[PDB]
Amino acid sequence: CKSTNSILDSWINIHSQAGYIHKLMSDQTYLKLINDRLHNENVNTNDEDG
Amino acid sequence: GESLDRCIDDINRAVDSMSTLYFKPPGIFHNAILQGASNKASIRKDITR
Amino acid sequence: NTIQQLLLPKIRELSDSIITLDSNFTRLNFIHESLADLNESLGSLLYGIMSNSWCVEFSQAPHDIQDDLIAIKQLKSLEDEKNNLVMELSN
Repeated sequence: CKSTNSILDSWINIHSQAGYIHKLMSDQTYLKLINDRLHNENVNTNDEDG
Repeated sequence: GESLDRCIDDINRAVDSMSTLYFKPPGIFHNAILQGASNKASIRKDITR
Repeated sequence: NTIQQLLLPKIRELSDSIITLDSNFTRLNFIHESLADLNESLGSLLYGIMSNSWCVEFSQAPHDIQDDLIAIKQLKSLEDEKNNLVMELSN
């Protein structure tokens, strides 16, 4: 029973992280920001502060 | 009386059946997961294994 | 005679309780086997998932996800503020 519980808490952790990052991927603004961040790093990787 | 003998026989049968029970040991994957999540050094040891 | 009779009921209820306990333990053994099978299936799935995780790279995994989400909701709120402010101005 204890081992089953441990497996289930591992599943719980996985699904919690899945939900958080799904919330992240839900917002279009953050994805746009990381997209032009990728393009900026393509043109200039130095300006991380930008 | 014979009721005492019957009760004793039933109890003996119940005990004999109770002894013969076998509970399944953990399988192959439970070991991997549990020993890879058991202790901080155990996670590293299981990853190496 | 009557005194062994005085005893015999007690051994009788003891026998009944022992038989019930035996049956309960057999049912518990069935439940135990079911739990073992479920553990094995779920553990196999988790092991496959973790083996693939130790084998693949995702290039955009965040690191301060809590900070990211609080920043996202803060920006969302500031956007509702901007929208109210602009539609009042236009009105």
